[PDB]
Amino acid sequence: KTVEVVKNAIETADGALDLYNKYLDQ
Amino acid sequence: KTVEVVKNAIETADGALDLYNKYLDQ
Amino acid sequence: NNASGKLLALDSQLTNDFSEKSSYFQSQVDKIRKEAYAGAAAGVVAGPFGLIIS
Repeated sequence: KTVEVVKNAIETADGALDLYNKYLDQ
Repeated sequence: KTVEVVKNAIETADGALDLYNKYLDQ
Repeated sequence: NNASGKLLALDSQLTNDFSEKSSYFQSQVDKIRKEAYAGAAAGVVAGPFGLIIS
Protein backbone atom coordinates (compact mmCIF):
# COMPACT_ATOMS: atom_id res chain seq x y z
CA LYS A 1 0.00 0.00 0.00
CA THR A 2 2.92 2.30 0.78
CA VAL A 3 4.21 1.13 -2.59
CA GLU A 4 0.76 1.91 -4.00
CA VAL A 5 0.47 5.40 -2.50
CA VAL A 6 3.97 6.37 -3.66
CA LYS A 7 3.01 4.85 -7.06
CA ASN A 8 -0.04 7.10 -7.15
CA ALA A 9 1.91 10.14 -5.89
CA ILE A 10 4.19 9.70 -8.92
CA GLU A 11 1.27 9.98 -11.36
CA THR A 12 -0.09 12.79 -9.17
CA ALA A 13 3.06 14.87 -9.65
CA ASP A 14 3.03 13.82 -13.33
CA GLY A 15 -0.47 15.20 -13.90
CA ALA A 16 0.28 18.28 -11.81
CA LEU A 17 3.30 18.87 -14.02
CA ASP A 18 1.11 18.36 -17.11
CA LEU A 19 -1.47 20.87 -15.90
CA TYR A 20 1.17 23.33 -14.72
CA ASN A 21 2.92 23.21 -18.09
CA LYS A 22 -0.37 23.53 -19.99
CA TYR A 23 -1.21 26.59 -17.89
CA LEU A 24 2.25 28.17 -17.90
CA ASP A 25 2.63 27.82 -21.67
CA GLN A 26 -0.54 29.92 -21.98
CA LYS B 1 -8.84 9.88 -2.73
CA THR B 2 -7.01 13.18 -2.34
CA VAL B 3 -4.85 11.85 -5.17
CA GLU B 4 -8.09 11.02 -7.01
CA VAL B 5 -9.74 14.41 -6.50
CA VAL B 6 -6.62 16.30 -7.59
CA LYS B 7 -6.44 13.84 -10.54
CA ASN B 8 -9.99 14.77 -11.47
CA ALA B 9 -9.38 18.50 -10.88
CA ILE B 10 -6.61 18.26 -13.49
CA GLU B 11 -9.00 16.94 -16.16
CA THR B 12 -11.56 19.48 -14.90
CA ALA B 13 -9.23 22.39 -15.65
CA ASP B 14 -8.30 20.63 -18.92
CA GLY B 15 -11.90 20.50 -20.11
CA ALA B 16 -12.56 24.03 -18.84
CA LEU B 17 -9.57 25.17 -20.88
CA ASP B 18 -10.92 23.25 -23.90
CA LEU B 19 -14.35 24.87 -23.60
CA TYR B 20 -12.89 28.31 -22.89
CA ASN B 21 -10.66 28.09 -25.96
CA LYS B 22 -13.50 26.79 -28.13
CA TYR B 23 -15.64 29.72 -26.99
CA LEU B 24 -12.94 32.39 -27.12
CA ASP B 25 -11.83 31.40 -30.63
CA GLN B 26 -15.41 32.10 -31.73
CA ASN C 1 24.95 47.43 -65.67
CA ASN C 2 23.40 44.15 -64.55
CA ALA C 3 24.46 44.38 -60.91
CA SER C 4 23.72 48.11 -61.12
CA GLY C 5 20.07 47.15 -61.45
CA LYS C 6 20.32 44.25 -58.99
CA LEU C 7 21.41 46.69 -56.28
CA LEU C 8 18.37 48.99 -56.58
CA ALA C 9 16.08 45.98 -56.98
CA LEU C 10 17.25 44.46 -53.72
CA ASP C 11 17.18 47.87 -52.02
CA SER C 12 13.51 48.58 -52.72
CA GLN C 13 12.55 45.09 -51.55
CA LEU C 14 14.59 45.62 -48.38
CA THR C 15 12.84 48.91 -47.63
CA ASN C 16 9.43 47.34 -48.20
CA ASP C 17 10.06 44.20 -46.17
CA PHE C 18 11.45 46.20 -43.25
CA SER C 19 8.10 47.89 -42.74
CA GLU C 20 6.33 44.63 -43.50
CA LYS C 21 8.22 42.89 -40.69
CA SER C 22 7.48 45.91 -38.51
CA SER C 23 3.76 45.39 -39.19
CA TYR C 24 4.19 41.69 -38.44
CA PHE C 25 5.80 42.65 -35.14
CA GLN C 26 2.94 44.93 -34.08
CA SER C 27 0.43 42.27 -35.07
CA GLN C 28 2.49 39.83 -33.00
CA VAL C 29 2.86 41.89 -29.80
CA ASP C 30 -0.86 42.41 -29.19
CA LYS C 31 -1.47 38.75 -30.04
CA ILE C 32 0.99 37.87 -27.27
CA ARG C 33 -0.83 40.34 -25.00
CA LYS C 34 -4.16 38.64 -25.71
CA GLU C 35 -2.64 35.19 -25.19
CA ALA C 36 -1.04 36.31 -21.91
CA TYR C 37 -4.19 37.87 -20.45
CA ALA C 38 -6.17 34.85 -21.69
CA GLY C 39 -3.81 32.43 -19.95
CA ALA C 40 -4.18 34.67 -16.92
CA ALA C 41 -7.97 34.68 -17.40
CA ALA C 42 -8.73 31.05 -16.48
CA GLY C 43 -6.77 31.19 -13.20
CA VAL C 44 -10.03 31.76 -11.31
CA VAL C 45 -10.27 28.06 -10.32
CA ALA C 46 -8.78 29.22 -7.01
CA GLY C 47 -10.16 32.00 -4.84
CA PRO C 48 -9.11 35.65 -4.94
CA PHE C 49 -5.51 34.55 -4.32
CA GLY C 50 -5.35 32.62 -7.61
CA LEU C 51 -6.60 35.71 -9.46
CA ILE C 52 -3.92 38.11 -8.28
CA ILE C 53 -1.08 35.58 -8.51
CA SER C 54 -2.10 34.90 -12.13
